[PDB]
Amino acid sequence: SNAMDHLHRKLRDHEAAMFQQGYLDDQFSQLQKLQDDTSPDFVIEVMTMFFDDSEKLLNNMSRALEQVPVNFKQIDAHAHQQKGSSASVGAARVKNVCGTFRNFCEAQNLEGCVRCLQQLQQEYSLLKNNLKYLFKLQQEIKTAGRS
Repeated sequence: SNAMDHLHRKLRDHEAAMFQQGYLDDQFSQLQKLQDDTSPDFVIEVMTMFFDDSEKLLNNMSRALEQVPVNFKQIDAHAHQQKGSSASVGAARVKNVCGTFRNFCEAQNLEGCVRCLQQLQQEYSLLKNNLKYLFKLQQEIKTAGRS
């Protein structure tokens, strides 16, 4: 069988690396679990929804930080929303960066908030690029199957 072929090995290795390095946590595993009416595209469908919401949110946060004066209460609300969205998909490193904003928002510290946003954007991009690779490999395996 092809169970041990290069695509299968790469997929298992890459996903395991994502967990070991903290990109993903068990909520992602919950999305991926075998079910009797959903397939693997379920996780892809969910993640596309998450990516679209997250990119809008991050753009809103960026713009917010450029306003004079800065509305720290809004920044904090955005960070909280992104935290829960990240938790819904098992994006562990992204979620944990989101939790760093509150402290700076309550202090009205803008340079802290900027640092937090830079980390958030970095972490989001790392997650998205690594997940896109996961999904590329899954798709290639599906193609090999057919059928």
